[PDB]
Amino acid sequence: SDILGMLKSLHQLQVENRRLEEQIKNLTAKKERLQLLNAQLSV
Amino acid sequence: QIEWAKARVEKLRKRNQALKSQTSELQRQIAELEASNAELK
Repeated sequence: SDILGMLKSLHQLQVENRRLEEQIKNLTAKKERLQLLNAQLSV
Repeated sequence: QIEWAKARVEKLRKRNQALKSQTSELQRQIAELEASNAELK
């Protein structure tokens, strides 16, 4: 009741938190594929 | 408790900033690899 404003703030941060962890996973997956291609062109 | 609610916001704000800064570093490493791959191709 007195905390509705901060509860809604936390809610948006919780949604953004899950987007950022998902984005990181997609970026480390990409980085791994780019790392394998870099190795194949290198060695 | 207002303070408890305030502190959940703060902690998750700090965490999301850590995630955003981890994405920046991931983006920079991806740029390093895509430049190196373009050069070696």
